[PDB]
Amino acid sequence: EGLIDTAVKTAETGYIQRRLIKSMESVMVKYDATVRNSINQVVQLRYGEDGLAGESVEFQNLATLKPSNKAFEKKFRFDYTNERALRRTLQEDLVKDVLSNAHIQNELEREFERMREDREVLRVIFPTGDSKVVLPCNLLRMIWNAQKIFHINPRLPSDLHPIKVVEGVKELSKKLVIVNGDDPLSRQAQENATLLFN
Amino acid sequence: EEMASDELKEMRKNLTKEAIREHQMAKTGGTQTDLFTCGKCKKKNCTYTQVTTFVVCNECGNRWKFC
Amino acid sequence: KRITTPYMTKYERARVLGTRALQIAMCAPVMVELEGETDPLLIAMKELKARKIPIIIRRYLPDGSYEDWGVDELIISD
Amino acid sequence: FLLGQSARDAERAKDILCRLEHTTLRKVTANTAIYYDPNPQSTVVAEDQEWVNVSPWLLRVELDRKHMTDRKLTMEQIAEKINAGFGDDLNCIFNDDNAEKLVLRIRIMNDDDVFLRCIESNMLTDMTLQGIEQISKVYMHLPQTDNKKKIIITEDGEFKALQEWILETDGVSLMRVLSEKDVDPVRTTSNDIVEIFTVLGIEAVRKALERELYHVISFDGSYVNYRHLALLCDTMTCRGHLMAITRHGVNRQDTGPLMKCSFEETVDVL
Amino acid sequence: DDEEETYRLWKIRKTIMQLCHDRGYLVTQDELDQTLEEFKAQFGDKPSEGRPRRTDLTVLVAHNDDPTDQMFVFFPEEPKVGIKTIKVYCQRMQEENITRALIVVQQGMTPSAKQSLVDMAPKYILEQFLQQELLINITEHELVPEHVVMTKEEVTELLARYKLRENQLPRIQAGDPVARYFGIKRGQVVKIIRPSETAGRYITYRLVQ
Amino acid sequence: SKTYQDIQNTIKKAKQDVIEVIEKAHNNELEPTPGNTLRQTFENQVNRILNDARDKTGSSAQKSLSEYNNFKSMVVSGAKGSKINISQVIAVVGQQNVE
Amino acid sequence: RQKLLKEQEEKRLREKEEQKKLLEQRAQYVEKTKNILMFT
Amino acid sequence: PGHINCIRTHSTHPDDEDSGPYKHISPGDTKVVVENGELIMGILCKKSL
Repeated sequence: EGLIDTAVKTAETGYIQRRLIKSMESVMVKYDATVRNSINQVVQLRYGEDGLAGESVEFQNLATLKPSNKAFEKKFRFDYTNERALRRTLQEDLVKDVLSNAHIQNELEREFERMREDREVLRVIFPTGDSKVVLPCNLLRMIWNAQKIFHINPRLPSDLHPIKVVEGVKELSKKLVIVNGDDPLSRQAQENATLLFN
Repeated sequence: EEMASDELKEMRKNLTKEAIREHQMAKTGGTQTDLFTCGKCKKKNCTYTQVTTFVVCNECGNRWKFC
Repeated sequence: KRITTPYMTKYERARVLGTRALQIAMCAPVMVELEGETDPLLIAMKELKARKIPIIIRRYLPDGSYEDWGVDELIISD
Repeated sequence: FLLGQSARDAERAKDILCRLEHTTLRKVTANTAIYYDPNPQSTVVAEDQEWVNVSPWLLRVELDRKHMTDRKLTMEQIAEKINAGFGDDLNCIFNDDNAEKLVLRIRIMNDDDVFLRCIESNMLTDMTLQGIEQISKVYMHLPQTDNKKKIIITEDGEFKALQEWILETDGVSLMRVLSEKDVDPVRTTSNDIVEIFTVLGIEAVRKALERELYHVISFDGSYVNYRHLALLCDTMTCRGHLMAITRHGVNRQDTGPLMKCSFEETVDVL
Repeated sequence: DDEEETYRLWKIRKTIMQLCHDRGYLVTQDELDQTLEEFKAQFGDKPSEGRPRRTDLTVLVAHNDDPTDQMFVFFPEEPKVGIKTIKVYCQRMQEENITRALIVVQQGMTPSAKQSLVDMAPKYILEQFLQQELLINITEHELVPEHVVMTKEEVTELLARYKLRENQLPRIQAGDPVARYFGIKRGQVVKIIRPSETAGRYITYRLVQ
Repeated sequence: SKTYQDIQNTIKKAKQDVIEVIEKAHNNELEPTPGNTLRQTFENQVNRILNDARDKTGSSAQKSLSEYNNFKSMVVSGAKGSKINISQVIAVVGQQNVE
Repeated sequence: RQKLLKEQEEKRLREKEEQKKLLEQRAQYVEKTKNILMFT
Repeated sequence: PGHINCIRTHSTHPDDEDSGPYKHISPGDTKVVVENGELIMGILCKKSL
């Protein structure tokens, strides 16, 4: 029985593969960063609806997906009231800045609000709570490599103001472009494409 | 149906219950255990099957395998 | 007003290396000091690393227009 | 996928299953005997049901009890249907639901001998007492995996998958199924490609094809990047209609004569 | 049947109201999601030769920005609608400046009627919908994504941005149930928005042809 | 030499169970499982019993190996083999299904 | 706190906009029921 | 080569080990841990190579 199954598979799969190859043999990604065919008919405005090669993509997880509302609040809010925690984490020359300055507090509040909006978007986009998703850059590995190179020693108070993180993330969100162009349609497409990664 | 006798009503109810039970489908077998944590629901209830051991979530229903 | 990617794709890099190697093999002037090697392909690779290949790539767009990019203008991947 | 309270209890789901399953006389009938009883009151057989109610021949179509209770039918609707389906040309004298035998009496009033045979045959083969066509039988299985369990965001935040009853038919109707009450018109897919194109739309067909392909490719535990699946789905749904990958779907495209001969039908296309 | 017929009429009315709201015609939030109790209390709940009879539950709705543009929703009683019925409907519509409409036929209309329907197309747009297709609102189905009918200005802007000819865009036939639901005709692009698992959101376009 | 005793005991238990199932089916006690006929449910029960017996025998065999064993080393390394192969070699082959 | 208050009153304005839309729709329904009546 | 950092689990890794104690020090020598391109814990198998 097994041998017969193997013989018929060896005869059928070849034809299946041949038909699959003869139907998409001219499709390609033109320099306009778009997938077309021999008749120049656009099949996808961006390859794979994102425009990324399939080689440099690794499985990851979405931390802000499927948390509990109470847990989500105590993991991405950066409470700026408990000064003891700030002294433990940040250095003394930053705790006073994060306390007195209200612009930093407003900026952090805006960051948490944007995080909540993104969580709602993920929930409405990834039903059934599937954290396992595929993205280009494995951020956890990069953070680990940075820790192991610069010798972070995660016990001492680090010198990294939250505003630095906020501005750095915003600039990196600008540098990573897929749909070049300042046109409103161009910006809308850029935001849509590079949405899950951001 | 309402005007039927007590015996007839009981027989009809028994037949209906038997038909409802027979209409169902047999549940998928497996060794249920709480040693595997399902990543799709966060619960511990689930059932496994050795063949590679396939993991089937009990409440959430997360499907996975371990080699 | 060029909108193509500012990076050199692998295809373009391979073709440029091959064409420069072919030209060098046909007794053409080099664009870098030779440290004592003879394989034309290696010389082409050295020129690519030194960004001195006298070739400009013409990327055709689907519409019909094109953009002329110079090897010493865009960033090399490898 | 059941929508109403029936999703929880199986008592209120069995009726839904019955109404979605095709039931005919053959499924409920046990014996059918024709008799040339001259006088209606004569009643060659011993049955005290015609005198109370009041052509020289009749059909005694006795029904089964177990099947009728399983599908939960009543002789009133059966008689109404059998009378309306064939016009006001017959007179079905049903029986009360108290006797042991579920006998009936079909008579015709206004070559005539075979007419009863023909009519009994064509009604027994197909009558549609309660259900829709195509759908032969319906299963009723609880979801064991997350691919079919109901998911609802709880107020606390956790998803907390719910276990609800779901049906599994053996035919394809979709259109007549979604219109039925106590049926979620949002999650009841069809598992068919050509059917959805005549119900939902081309984009829905693309999504359904993607899901079916992913299901059949990930069944053995293998993994394929979604980009390839999406590219195949779009190419099969680019011209609006579902172009077949065979020689009959790709050669119809206006690609070019030199490209069509490569795949198949060389001399024909040339 | 009586109760089932009333339920079917109510479901059809809800689907029609939702359809009109989707296209852009202004409609009450009340009638948009009215339950069946008020429907009974309104008409009479006796469709079997009673008050809630067809051709009386018709509704006329004007467009949001163009109050001069309306569209009727008829309900002919003839199971096999002919040409005389549509002819008299059109004749009665000619009094008003209305152009669009929507016919709800019990069963499939005769082929001779479709010829007449398409004949009067440039002067009076009218389409048909079998009641069997109105008992469910497809736009709410999980597989069907969220469509947006675009305007000519933005279509031209799109075509000019990518430097791509409209002929090169994907195709979608007018027979598509979504296409008839939104009333889109030939030579008109429709936006599509699908939840992308690899990119969150992905917007594509399709030209009707 | 003890694993053989466990395997033989398990096989005998499975044989007794299937014989009891057959007796019940003959005397008309095994009621039809929902969604299947009498023959279908009878076959399903028999197959489940045999598969459970095979899994028990394989587990008993696996737990009775030594770290110096080579089959187990090649299986845990994953280079070539699987646990079912060791189960078939030592404990019991199993059912020879067709179609 | 003042910003919260102004957001609340803006929501009140949107509520009043809903009221005006409702009243406009009723004011056209009074005229449209006449057509619905004369149609039959 | 280089300074690689990755975490993998061995084939014979008992599931009821991370939850209980001895998480970072496994008696069965599982829970592969590599830091700065140096193997620290675990036994290599197909899951890691």
